[PDB]
Amino acid sequence: TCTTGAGVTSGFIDLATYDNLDRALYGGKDATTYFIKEHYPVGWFTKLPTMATRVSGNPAFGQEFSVGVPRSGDYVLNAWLTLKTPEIKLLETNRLGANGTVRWTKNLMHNAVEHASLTFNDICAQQFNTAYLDAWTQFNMCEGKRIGYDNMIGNTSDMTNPTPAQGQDGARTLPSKNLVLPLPFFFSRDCGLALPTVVLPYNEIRINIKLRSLQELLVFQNKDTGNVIPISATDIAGGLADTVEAYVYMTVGLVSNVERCAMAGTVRDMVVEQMQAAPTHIVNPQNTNNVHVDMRFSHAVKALFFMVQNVTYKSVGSNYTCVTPVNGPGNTVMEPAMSVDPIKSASLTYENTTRLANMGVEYYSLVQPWYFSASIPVYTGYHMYSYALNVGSVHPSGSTNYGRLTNASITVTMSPESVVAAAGGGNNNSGYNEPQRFALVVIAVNHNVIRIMNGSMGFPIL
Amino acid sequence: TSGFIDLATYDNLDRALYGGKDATTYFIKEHYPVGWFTKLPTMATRVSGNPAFGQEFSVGVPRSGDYVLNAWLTLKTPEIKLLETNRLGANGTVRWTKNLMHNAVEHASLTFNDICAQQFNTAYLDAWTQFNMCEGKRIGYDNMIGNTSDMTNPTPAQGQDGARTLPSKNLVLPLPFFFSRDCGLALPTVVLPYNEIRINIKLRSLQELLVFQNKDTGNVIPISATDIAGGLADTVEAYVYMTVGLVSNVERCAMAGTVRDMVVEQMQAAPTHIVNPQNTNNVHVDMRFSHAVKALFFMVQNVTYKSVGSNYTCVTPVNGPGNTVMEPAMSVDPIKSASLTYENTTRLANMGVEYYSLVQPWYFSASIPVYTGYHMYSYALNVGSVHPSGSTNYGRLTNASITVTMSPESVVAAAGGGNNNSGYNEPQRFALVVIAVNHNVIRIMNGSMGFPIL
Amino acid sequence: TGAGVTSGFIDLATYDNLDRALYGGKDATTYFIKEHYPVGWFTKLPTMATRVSGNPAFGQEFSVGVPRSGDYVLNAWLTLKTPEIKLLETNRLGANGTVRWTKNLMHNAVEHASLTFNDICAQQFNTAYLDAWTQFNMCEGKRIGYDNMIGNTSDMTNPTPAQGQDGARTLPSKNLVLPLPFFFSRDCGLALPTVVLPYNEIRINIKLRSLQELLVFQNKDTGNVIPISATDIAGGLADTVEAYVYMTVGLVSNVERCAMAGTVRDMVVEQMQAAPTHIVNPQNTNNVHVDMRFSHAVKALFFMVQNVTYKSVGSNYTCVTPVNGPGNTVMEPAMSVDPIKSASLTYENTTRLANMGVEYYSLVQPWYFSASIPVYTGYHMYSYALNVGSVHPSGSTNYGRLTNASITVTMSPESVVAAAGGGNNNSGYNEPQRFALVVIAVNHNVIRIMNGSMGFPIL
Amino acid sequence: ATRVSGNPAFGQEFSVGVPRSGDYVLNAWLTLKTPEIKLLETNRLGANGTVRWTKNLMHNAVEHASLTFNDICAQQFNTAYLDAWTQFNMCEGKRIGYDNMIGNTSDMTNPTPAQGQDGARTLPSKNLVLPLPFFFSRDCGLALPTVVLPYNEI
Amino acid sequence: VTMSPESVVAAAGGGNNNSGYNEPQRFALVVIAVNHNVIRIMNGSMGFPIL
Amino acid sequence: HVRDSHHVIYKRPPVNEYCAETREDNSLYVPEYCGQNWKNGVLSGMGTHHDAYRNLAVNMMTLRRESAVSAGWAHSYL
Repeated sequence: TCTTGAGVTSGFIDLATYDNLDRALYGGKDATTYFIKEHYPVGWFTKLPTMATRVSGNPAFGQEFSVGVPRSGDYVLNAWLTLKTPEIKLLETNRLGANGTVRWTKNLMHNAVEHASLTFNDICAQQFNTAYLDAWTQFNMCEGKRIGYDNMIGNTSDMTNPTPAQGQDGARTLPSKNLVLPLPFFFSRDCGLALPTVVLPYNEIRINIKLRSLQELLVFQNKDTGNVIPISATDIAGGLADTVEAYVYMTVGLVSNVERCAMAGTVRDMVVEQMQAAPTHIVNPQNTNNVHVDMRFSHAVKALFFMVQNVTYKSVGSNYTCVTPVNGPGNTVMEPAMSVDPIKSASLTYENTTRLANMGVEYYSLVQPWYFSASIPVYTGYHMYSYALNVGSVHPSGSTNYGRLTNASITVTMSPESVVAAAGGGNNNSGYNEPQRFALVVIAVNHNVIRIMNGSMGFPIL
Repeated sequence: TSGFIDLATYDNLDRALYGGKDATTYFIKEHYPVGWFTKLPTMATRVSGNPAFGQEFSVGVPRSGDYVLNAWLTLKTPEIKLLETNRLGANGTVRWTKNLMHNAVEHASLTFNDICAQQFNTAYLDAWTQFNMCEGKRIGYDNMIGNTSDMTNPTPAQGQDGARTLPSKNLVLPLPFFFSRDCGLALPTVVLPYNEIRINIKLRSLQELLVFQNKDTGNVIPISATDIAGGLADTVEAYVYMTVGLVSNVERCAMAGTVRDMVVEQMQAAPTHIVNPQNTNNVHVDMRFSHAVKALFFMVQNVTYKSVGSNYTCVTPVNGPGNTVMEPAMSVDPIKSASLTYENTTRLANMGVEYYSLVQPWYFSASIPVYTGYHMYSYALNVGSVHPSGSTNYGRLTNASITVTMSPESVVAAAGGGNNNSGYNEPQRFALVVIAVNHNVIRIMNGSMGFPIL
Repeated sequence: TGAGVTSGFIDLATYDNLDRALYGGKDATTYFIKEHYPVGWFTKLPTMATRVSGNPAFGQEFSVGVPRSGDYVLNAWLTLKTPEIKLLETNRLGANGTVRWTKNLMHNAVEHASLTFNDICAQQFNTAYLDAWTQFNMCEGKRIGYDNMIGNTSDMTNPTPAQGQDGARTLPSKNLVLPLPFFFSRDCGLALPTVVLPYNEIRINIKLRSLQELLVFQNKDTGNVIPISATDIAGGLADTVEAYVYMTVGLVSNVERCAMAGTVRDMVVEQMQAAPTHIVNPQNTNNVHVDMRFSHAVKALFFMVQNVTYKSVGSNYTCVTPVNGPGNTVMEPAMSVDPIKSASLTYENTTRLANMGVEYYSLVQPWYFSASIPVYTGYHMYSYALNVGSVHPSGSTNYGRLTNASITVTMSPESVVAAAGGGNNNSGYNEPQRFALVVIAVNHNVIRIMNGSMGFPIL
Repeated sequence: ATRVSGNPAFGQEFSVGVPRSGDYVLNAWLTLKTPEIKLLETNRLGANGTVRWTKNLMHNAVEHASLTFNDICAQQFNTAYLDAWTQFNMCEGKRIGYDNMIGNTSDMTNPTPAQGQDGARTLPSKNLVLPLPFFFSRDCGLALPTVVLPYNEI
Repeated sequence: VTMSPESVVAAAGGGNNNSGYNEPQRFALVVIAVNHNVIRIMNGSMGFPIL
Repeated sequence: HVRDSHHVIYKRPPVNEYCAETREDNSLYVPEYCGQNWKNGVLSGMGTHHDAYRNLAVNMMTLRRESAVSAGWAHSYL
């Protein structure tokens, strides 16, 4: 069955094939070769996870608590929050009676977390919130880990699946399990950026986390008409346990004695990325369909993430569409018949001299993520404009600083679907049965420099 | 404190691996300055013709920047409304062809002044986007070029129960060019004042852009203007955009007035070969490529109906319940085996099709195709990498051939006789197409560009 | 409408101390100018693997010699042609019986796959290592390709009833391919110097498992598993199989080969170690502590609990065996959670890692120190290194001078109740279940090439 | 010549290596012993049935017979090539002898009825020999230099 | 190759008993070639230079 | 007290034999005395190696692309 021409000798023809182009692309005394890998020594170290101690307050829904960074280590390069969700048990004595279902809000994590801040002594270094978390997880998500992430932060087709009352066919109870959320910080962004706790003494490091009330975490959805009303303690069995079991873990690493001694007593300069959120602007599309928002930023902005968010019902969150979700067949939430991002076009202006014309929404939706990001969002909304070649790269890229820039504004032109969904009149299970309201949020990511010297931290650029 | 126990363990192997005064360390990232620049999208001036389906129009790229580093085309789809007066009558549905974009584009060329620089077409587009598509952006890609279960889903006539109409939404297609492949490769517009870089795009007629299927017998007939409501518009709305970046004055002054050499990737398409499996089970194709080829993509396309495109399966897709489009059970790649011959000696034996389908993409590509067909062979370790790698210079080679042994299912599909909605209700015709991806060198000097080797 | 390209000048004009610190400078590397350097001239091509003893057969070990006379070997895979399955009406289960290929047909029937230099075994892996590595380091985009190459293509794993029933489909006999993960196949930088090894005979030994266990014979109603027999299916159980081994070789330039000829080279390689499996009975106690004994600088640990109730079913790390579901498809029972509830590591009675939750190992560790996250229950991993997939060394602790260490696992009430029987029909745990703890360790080693041979200096 | 791969069986293949520690190789032949065949009265055709060996028993059951040189297919041949070569390059006088070696003895190719019929003849089990036409066997002047080639496994 | 009337009538069946074509007959054309080559012996090894 | 398993015979079949240098064919191709066996037990397995074949292939190719146009013009067409 062997073939006469087949064999290793057939590669002699390819080896003999050689011309001026071949000797220009390949060859040379100093030309590097594959099949040989150079080996160089690296540092000697080790790592292990440690519980982070609690200092201020106690974990409770609707309250704020602080967690201190443990000492006795050398570098900290990780941080995550674990939380034990309570158990939900709907009752037939609720106000809606039979026509009423309860479920967890979409994206349980990124929710009940806001104003998460890192503080050295008494200064804030950076602070994020739900919109920034959603934008980051939609634009810089490595594939393959998406399933694990959607399993660790909720939306596992169990928390978000509506469950009817105990007197109906669906008697399923929402499970009480634990969920983990990594905290995106400048030290967690890259391995090369870590806090030198060994040379940062007497300067307490705190992480402040504020949770949300339990009322704004459960969506009490009407089975028939798709109307949302706030939840109450008497509606469900057991009650609403304000206190919750939430822990903060982080990874610390130890280095060699000679390396620690060498790095002790030296000035350190680090390049970090922070975020600035413009105040929310309430939009009324009934009056006008064009909205101008002025931005006041300070440092070299990397990208602007913007999206208009449905704010009709405070219970339901992370709904940047134009129509609120409604209950569907099979005790599963279904996307309404019509739902598009309310923004139809956007533009930028620097005291006239419009830099970016009235371009289409699909541009920011697809083209910019396709070219200057590591992923493309799978949900409607989340528009982005990046001044840099790569958003996710820690190394600085093309950017402009708004400190030397004059007043800058962003103009948004809405859509006929948005203006018709703003008013009510929708039939049952249409999502827009009640009048709808929207809000616009703008977030910018900028660069900054942190200097560590003489056991103190600060911003030399100021 | 428990980490000290691990840190204490230090053997000869650990001394060889880690440690040392010159050993690099983590947690300390070295920082180096980068260039100062900015970027912004721009329009593209139109120099000849008008955007119309089935016509060819040319666009001059906007110079007067510093580095053009991108290119894409945006188009506005028309509105489709099926009437009750169609030839198929009640038993008739109209839907956009699979992969609406990557179609209606052939001989898409980038030319300098009056000399062609490179070109591509639908086969190259499909092969590249099926072999070098990173995940995460796959949803965005197959959402921005159609394939959204709305354009491609069948729709009955207006009088029937299905009153759905095909939406008119804009679509975008990145144009794969040598400057768009990598950031490090950009056109030196500041260095090229004399050259007049231009881009030519030829569209396709709406007759073959729309699939007119029969609900019962699963047959395809060409569409006509009178069959649909409002007719068809020859003119279409489309623009071309690209990204232009500006550099600092000192850097551009220092870089101006010098000679530079760049490496680029071109496309070479061998002429298609009509295949009749009813007579012979073997098909030979001669390859006449010149430059140092890096990869070869060969595939067999069913060409029974001009409306359906990008179908590399022995059986055409048919209708399906719920107003969907589905492939029948007998839907597999027609190629059974392939081999290559270099001037009377076989470099590769008659090795199986599954090799080219899976093993080669697994080792020498960034992705594996999710559809049937798409057979490839790469002479380089990494196809997606722009840096030169393993390749063979076909210029110094004599005639080379590729032999494909077909499959019994392809043979039986070539004959009709299938029942309703079987796909092969009519005799089937196939065409073998081979595309080659190679390297080249472009020299920039005296405010002009050319090929020193050619 | 807009100012066009002129809008970039007002942006370029913005420049302050921060921009001087980040951008600018007389030595800043600019983009849009990619420096080009030459690379070595070479070529590559596939090749057969020569057969040296007998023919491949199920349940037997066969050896294949590595084809020499090349310059480097950096790729090897095995092609196996599956047989044809045709259930009959004379089976014991009769109407209430279905036959289907086991989950992960590949990674099964390939155990103790070993690479030996001369007559010294250099590497050896098996099903647990293959499954863990594939689940933890599967690059996305190739997932569909892998689940089409190695089986589980919704055709082998779909149950087919007997001929008299409505479902009379036959399992297609399509060839499958399995790459062999070896030290030379890990990266192109590490390639076997075939031309430099004239005094060695490199062999690869593959042990194919018996065909009887490769087929799952499932009761339609009660969800019970019984071994298959030659009388169940038509034709019979063919012990002999038609399989080959393919390899990829490369050729380099004469100047390079002569320059690198006659010199001593040190290489860093990766291989696995497997601790013996331990049968676990959660009825008596829910806490199990197992000693760990490994030799070299370990880098990664994968610990799992495998349901070993039936030999036919493989790669079942859940606590409940899968059962036949509606639509002639395998359906995962609702009550199926990984038996591991908590785990910890102990160093000579000094707890290095506390009694953390199972979700930690399941999700947090892969999220931070891996390129992928498992999509199935089980697959618990702890890595001493920042990046598991990186061939370059990272954080690792050697067990050579480390004293006795232990791993403690605490099971779950679901596992406790699944160990006992009492399950109803189509519940998976109708019969009592049995569990086996398995641990795999991945470490580093050094191989020296000198005088036309190979050896381990560190050992 | 010692065998190195597989075992001799119908439907499978085996590889036999050329013996080493020699100086030249100039011949090659393969010997095989035929089994015993005896028709049974309970066959499918009953009484209306006969069994016989196919014409030219040898040159059959030897297909894709190949010679390889340590990495490459040196050459190969099969039934059609053997038949054509022996019909077009037969030295008369040896024709009867070669036919006898390959079969065609009117004892294996003559059909035999079942044991219940008048013809109770059973096909005998006599070993047969087939030369292997190779380039080193075509002429005496062309031989394989085993001593000169120590880097190949023929 | 041009066929023959005997071949085209033997392809169809209908032959009586012991005629040898009771069932329909099918045929396959086989073509083989005999050629030349050159082998080289050097450096304790052999191969085909022209290939 | 120490052991390695590389090899013990030095340079009789020199490792660098595939390059271009002086040859050693006078020893391993002929037995030293009558009764001595043949020296091919592990060396066999590396076929068509040595740079001579590669150089011969390069020399044969050299200019085939430019020389194939004429070829038989001086032999066939009158």
